[PDB]
Amino acid sequence: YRLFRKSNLKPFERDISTEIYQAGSTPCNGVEGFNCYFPLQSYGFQPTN
Amino acid sequence: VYSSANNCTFEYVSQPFLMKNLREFVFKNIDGYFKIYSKH
Repeated sequence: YRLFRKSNLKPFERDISTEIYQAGSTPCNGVEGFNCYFPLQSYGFQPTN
Repeated sequence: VYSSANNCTFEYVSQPFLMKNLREFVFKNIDGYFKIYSKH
């Protein structure tokens, strides 16, 4: 699932990208850790869930 | 124009053909739907 992307999209529209969103405090354009974050996050789907 | 494309999602091919005038169109992309008008 898209980790985070700005605000509400319009109905029936997708979100595929590798844009490293700087949702955190600084406008970092790195990879992860703080600020600069990957736009997508994966679910922890296990049979134990 | 035909260039290095990528993971293509939609693809429709019309029937092949071989080819003073007006040709007026309309493009409408509303709620994810692309609408085309025409007149000759």
